[PDB]
Amino acid sequence: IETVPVKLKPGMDGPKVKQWPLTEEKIKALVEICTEMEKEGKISKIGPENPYNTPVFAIKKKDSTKWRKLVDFRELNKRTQDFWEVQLGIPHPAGLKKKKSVTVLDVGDAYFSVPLDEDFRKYTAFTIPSINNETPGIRYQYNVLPQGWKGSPAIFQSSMTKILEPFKKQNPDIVIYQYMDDLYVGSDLEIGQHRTKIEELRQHLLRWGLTEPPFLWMGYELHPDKWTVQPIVLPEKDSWTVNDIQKLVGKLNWASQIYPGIKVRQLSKLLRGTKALTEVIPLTEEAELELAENREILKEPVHGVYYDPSKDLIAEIQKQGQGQWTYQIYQEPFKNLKTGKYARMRGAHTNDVKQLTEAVQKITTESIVIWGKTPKFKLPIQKETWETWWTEYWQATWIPEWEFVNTPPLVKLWYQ
Amino acid sequence: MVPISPIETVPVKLKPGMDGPKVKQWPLTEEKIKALVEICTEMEKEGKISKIGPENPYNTPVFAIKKKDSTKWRKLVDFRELNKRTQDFWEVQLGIPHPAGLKKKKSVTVLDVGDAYFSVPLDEDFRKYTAFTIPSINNETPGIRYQYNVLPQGWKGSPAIFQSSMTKILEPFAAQNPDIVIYQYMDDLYVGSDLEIGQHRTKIEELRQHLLRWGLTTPDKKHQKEPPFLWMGYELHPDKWTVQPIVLPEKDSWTVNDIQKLVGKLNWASQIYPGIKVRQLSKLLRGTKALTEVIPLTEEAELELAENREILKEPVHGVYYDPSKDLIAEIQKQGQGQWTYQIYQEPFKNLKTGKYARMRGAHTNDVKQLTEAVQKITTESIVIWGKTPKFKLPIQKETWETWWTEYWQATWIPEWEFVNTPPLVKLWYQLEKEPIVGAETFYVDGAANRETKLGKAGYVTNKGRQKVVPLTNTTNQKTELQAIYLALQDSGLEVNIVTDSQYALGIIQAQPDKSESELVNQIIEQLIKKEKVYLAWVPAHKGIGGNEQVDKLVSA
Ligand SMILES: N#Cc1cc(Cl)cc(Oc2c(Br)ccc(CC(=O)Nc3ccc(S(N)(=O)=O)cc3Cl)c2F)c1
Repeated sequence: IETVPVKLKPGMDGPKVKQWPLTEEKIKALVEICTEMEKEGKISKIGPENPYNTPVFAIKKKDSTKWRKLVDFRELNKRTQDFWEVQLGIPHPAGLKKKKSVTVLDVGDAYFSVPLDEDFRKYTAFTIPSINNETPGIRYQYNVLPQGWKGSPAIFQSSMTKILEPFKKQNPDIVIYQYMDDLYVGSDLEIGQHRTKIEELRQHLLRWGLTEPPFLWMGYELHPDKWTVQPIVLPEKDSWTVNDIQKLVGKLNWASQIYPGIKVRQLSKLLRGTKALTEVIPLTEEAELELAENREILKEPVHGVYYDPSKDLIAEIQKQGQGQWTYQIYQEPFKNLKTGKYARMRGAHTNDVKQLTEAVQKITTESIVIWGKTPKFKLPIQKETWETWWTEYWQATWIPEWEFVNTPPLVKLWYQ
Repeated sequence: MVPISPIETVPVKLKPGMDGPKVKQWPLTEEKIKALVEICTEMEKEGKISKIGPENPYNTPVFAIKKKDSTKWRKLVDFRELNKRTQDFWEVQLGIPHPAGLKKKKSVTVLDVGDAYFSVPLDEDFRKYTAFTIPSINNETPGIRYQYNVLPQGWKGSPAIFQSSMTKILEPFAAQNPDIVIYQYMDDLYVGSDLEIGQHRTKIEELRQHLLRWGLTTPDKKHQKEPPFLWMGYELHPDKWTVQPIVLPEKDSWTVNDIQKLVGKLNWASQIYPGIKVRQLSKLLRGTKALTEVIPLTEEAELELAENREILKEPVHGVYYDPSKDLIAEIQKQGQGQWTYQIYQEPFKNLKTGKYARMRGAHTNDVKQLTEAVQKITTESIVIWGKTPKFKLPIQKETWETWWTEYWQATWIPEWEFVNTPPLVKLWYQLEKEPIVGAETFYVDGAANRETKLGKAGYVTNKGRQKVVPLTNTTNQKTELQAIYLALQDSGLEVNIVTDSQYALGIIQAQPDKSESELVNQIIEQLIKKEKVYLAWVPAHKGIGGNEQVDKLVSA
């Protein structure tokens, strides 16, 4: 019934972020959604004495056909006091990533039952804009804990604990983890049963429900031991052309920045002449051993690679063509903590930006499961193209950080 | 007495830590003080200000300014200090409507609520902070002290508090009149409807009544300003819009601030006047802010102007928006990184027009530029009409497909069609994905001495063809490009080229069609002539030979 004292950090003000342009149909959706939250007390109109703004928009979650309000709280989150007071944190469950299966559940509606600090409310301010600036923006602040705010899970943590203990002690093999508006449920079971254990975990939340949520009935399916980092692999051929050997030496030289004793002297030897690129070169005996050796070296781990929860995760993405995308997550260049590929990206066979947007979501999800935090993306796209279109294809209730690559990597190949 | 509803007050506060103002009252003439005392009496007699005791330690200076040939003073309070100490307010007037966004209505009425501005009370706890002093004649009595009971002219909060208050009052009227539109812009109200002008002046009358409930009246003599309304540099007519007259200074000498006027006014015109160009004119404002420097024109800037004045010669009109008709956007390539566009619903009737200029870069291509102009027009259109237009673009379906599928970045343009209006955006060359069978292999290398700027560029080929050219006034980067240029110059129509230059790959893999580097352009011009080029990269200093048999010849 009673709130929790929340503040900003030292000398930082509340967010003052420009609201970006919205289509008429997303404006209509937000007018209907916000008009109802107001009747239910979740939000209240505000006057011009509140100078704070956070951007707002409307998505359709995976398989639904009803609009959802998404608030881009990235700026409030950066500025929101770290919640270490009682607990040093949620010591990330290293077990979650080993489970055969992990189901992701939107428990976001839970938060709207808990009220917000009275003092803090002004910082949750957002604007439903009007077309052509014809009417002033419809201005609102939160009364209850908002979806997408970092404080929402931290405040609700105690409440979430007391809703879970029955199930967690009923099923002690199940791993359960909360990031933002999302609950992540892992097990070592077969699917039919897993699907059962999920449906059961809804009957708990529906029971604490009365004491119809709109997006609480949905379930996403991962396989984090059916994930794989990727070895570097070299071709196996009977016939090498000069071109084939130039590309091998290129990839081995690149690989040499990651791995110690990768040698190219004996294969480079083969490339000394001014030969036609399509001409076949028999490998020498030293060249065949150097190649065999390099293979051996690539079938091992990278040496001295560790996670560091003090440092940023960085995620790089290359467009490989034909709907295929490569990625790598690191903190130190050449120390990859995860690498990956995506070939099948959904129903976007002629839309590069929809594909990049799905890849960023999938990479961000993997990142939540492994380290319980989102990485900083380096997107192979112009800022203005990305900032025009990403919100049309976005389905998640979190939003990571990103920057733009403007110079084409040579490396794309070395992962092709 | 008919009970008028009071206007609920907006809680106001000073910045966190900052206190109110204490500025010395300026010494005034006897003439001026008399003028103020009369005004401040009439203001006090209306409810707007009030006399305060001496405990109030807050002073905002006051002045009297004479209206041009009006033997009559008006009162000016210099709030510039109190503003700096007043909290921030949400500002919604960042953006103003665009006339092309307006839906045409049979009847539109403009009402200015000129009186109603002071009708809005200030926050009780904040009044004390608005204190000003009328100094007495000869400074022999203590000056008459006053505080505001209403929003002052020239205060930080008055714009924002006025609008929030007008909006709150209008809400029920709009709600219960869906068949009319009211647009609030600063102190004005614009009222439109598709109703017979009987049913319309009726609904206008009701809105005067509804504004009376909060004790606000509007002119009996119906506003002297009638169509065309002159608003924010535009002209609004019943059936069309345009900008207010654009006259270009004819002159003998063109100076600096007289081009920071010719840009702004040519850009303003470009939203309806199709094919304005400002590039050769914005070229002159490069760097130098010496605001009275005569800069000579270029011979490209006198023919771009004889285009401007022939476009500005006869007036052009935009139409208003019809939500039931489709939204089309069409783009033309003008040259020198310049693009022009029209947005329309019906052939030859433009809602509006505009231009896009190439972003500052070393290297560029036409398809990237077209992509950027599409995104500019997409966002602009979302702002004005709440939707993306269908595009008509001078690029073939097959060109675009080759481009996006082979481009290393992710790219997208929304729904569009080819329009065959030269010049067509095209791909000028395409690099092979595989080495070419029976094409000569040129192994190229260049290097320069960091101290002497002396270097060499050349090649050895699989046929024993060779060249080394000595160069002066060069760098490693320039020699690496020149080597590639010599192979292109000296090979047949199909050719394989091996370089160790990460620099040259970087530029060529970005597919420039145009460059500021004259050496990159020459490379582009050879690539255009070739039937097939394959560019292979090998790492340096591995004595990849022809990169070793030519790193030892070019470092000699
Ligand atoms: N000043 C001003 C102003 C500014 C804006 Cl942004 C809008 C505005 O009124 C409207 C409105 Br409300 C709605 C549509 C338009 C465009 C339009 O239909 N204009 C128009 C429509 C009708 C008449 S009539 N027949 O009453 O003389 C006159 C005009 Cl200028 C308007 F010009 C007036």
